[PDB]
Parts: sequence; structure tokens; C-alpha cells
Amino acid sequence: GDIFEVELAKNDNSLGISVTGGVNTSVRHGGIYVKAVIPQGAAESDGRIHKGDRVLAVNGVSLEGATHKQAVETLRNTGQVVHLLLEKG
Amino acid sequence: GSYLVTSV
Repeated sequence: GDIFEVELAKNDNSLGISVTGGVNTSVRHGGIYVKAVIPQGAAESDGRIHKGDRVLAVNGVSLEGATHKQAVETLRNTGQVVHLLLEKG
Repeated sequence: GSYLVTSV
């Protein structure tokens, strides 16, 4: 329920997380969700991103209504310091 | 049932 923002500096083209979901998937009610955080992702976020967080936005792009491919493309096509708006699982 | 996981 809590909304919070994280800032993650991409290395090796990676946020160090994996995501599931999309309006046309069976995951929850169509949102984008953090499925795993690998130690690189924990480091980039100073421990603040967690499995089960819903990803609401990437920088200026809202993920409302995104398909899985749209969310992945949005997450991939950015660099340097990435801003994520999240909702606690 | 079935879902896709994508590392980013």
C-alpha cells in the first residue's frame, strides 16, 4: 500500500531485479511486480527494493495499463540513475 | 498457471 520512490544507478545494463505481470497476464490484477532482487539490485537500491513491490513508474513514464513487453521495454530503455515509483507488496 | 519472468 505504501508508495515510495527508489533511485538505482544501472550497471551492466541492469537494475538487478526481475519483473512479472502485465494487463494481459494472469499475475495478480495486471500490474508489474518485482519478482526477484539479486545482490546487484540490493546494492543499487541500498536495500530499498523488494520482491513483491509493484512498479508504478519508470522515470517520467507511468506503467499504468502496460503489457509485459511494454514494461520490460520501458525498464530496459533507460540508463544512468533510474527512478522507480513503487508500492509495497 | 504460467507466467514470464524477465530480468532487467
